[PDB]
Amino acid sequence: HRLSAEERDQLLPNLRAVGWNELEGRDAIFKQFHFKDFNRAFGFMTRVALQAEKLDHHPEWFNVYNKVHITLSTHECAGLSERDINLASFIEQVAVSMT
Amino acid sequence: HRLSAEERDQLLPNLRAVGWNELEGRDAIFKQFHFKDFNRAFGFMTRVALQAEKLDHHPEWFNVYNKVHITLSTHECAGLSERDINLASFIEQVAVSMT
Amino acid sequence: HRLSAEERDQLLPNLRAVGWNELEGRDAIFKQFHFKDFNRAFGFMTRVALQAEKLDHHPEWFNVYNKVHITLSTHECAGLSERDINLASFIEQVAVSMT
Amino acid sequence: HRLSAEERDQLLPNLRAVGWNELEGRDAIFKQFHFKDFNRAFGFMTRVALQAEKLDHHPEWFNVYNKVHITLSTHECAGLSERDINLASFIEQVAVSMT
Repeated sequence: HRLSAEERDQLLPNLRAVGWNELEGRDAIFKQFHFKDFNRAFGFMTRVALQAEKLDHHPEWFNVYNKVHITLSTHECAGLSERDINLASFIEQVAVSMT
Repeated sequence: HRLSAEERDQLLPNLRAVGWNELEGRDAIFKQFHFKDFNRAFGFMTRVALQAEKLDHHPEWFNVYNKVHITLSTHECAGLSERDINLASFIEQVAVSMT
Repeated sequence: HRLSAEERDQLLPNLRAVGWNELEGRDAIFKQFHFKDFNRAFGFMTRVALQAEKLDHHPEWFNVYNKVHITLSTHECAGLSERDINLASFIEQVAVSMT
Repeated sequence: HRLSAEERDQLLPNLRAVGWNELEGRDAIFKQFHFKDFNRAFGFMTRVALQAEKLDHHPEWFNVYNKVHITLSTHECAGLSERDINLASFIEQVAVSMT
């Protein structure tokens, strides 16, 4: 349940490449989304909400209007898990849908 | 205001072009959307809810998993007003993001 | 799976008491909910919708403004299964609060 | 329309009473809600968003599972306003109905 260097070098890149970044003094990833509006931003959130419920993996996130900041870290390992990688991956399918 | 004539024949066509049929035995239009899963289905529902609530024009919709059937008629008039029209397009636009 | 009549007899009464009720041409439960406004109705849909995805069990449902008619049945067995009951239980909870 | 000294006094009370605070640093009120789960949290977020959109007054909220932080300030007039108030009150009614 803990991203080992290997895992990381294989997994991180495709997200790193899109906007995801690792944080400091905490194993977790972040990314800032900026939609056109609230309709879209909430639409996006909802879709993410559904899946997080489905997987029992929740994001630390903040929104204001059309901006949505997401932060991913798994609780047990207290760092990244495969669980962050897919949610992100997922988040991504969803985002590019709106935008 | 119970769309008149030339308008129905200005406006509707565009809607029929895209699959909007006229309802049988009611002044209404209806269309059904097929999504891949419920996740998209509901995400689509939400964007619309937000819009509906915002204009105070609420559809009649029936959902099952990944299928959403929507009916548009203005209550005030008991028929096709401009409200339906605009809602339908916003709907169309939203449809595309998921679809 | 498809409930036996012994089962139907155990789980049903409580839902029956509450307003749930068997459909005539098929093996499913029906129940029409009414709320003050859309906010509440949509708000309620959203909570079952999360739950429904959590459990991979979806309802057939219809909504107009503040009214929501929910229909449950376990497709796989082609009739009431425990899923509909579980679900139904929860739908009940959510319901009671918005009222 | 940035609330008056008289204004604040006649309004903040109740909110004040409920847990809502005024921010040092900015003309804004704040509150952190705590729920039993994400379902409720999210259901909550939803009705609110519904309203937020209705009004055209969006919140600054953060969410990490079962807790939500809300900050309200009227960008328009650089501080608290009738709006934030209103919306705030509403946030409350909705919160109550979450159990």
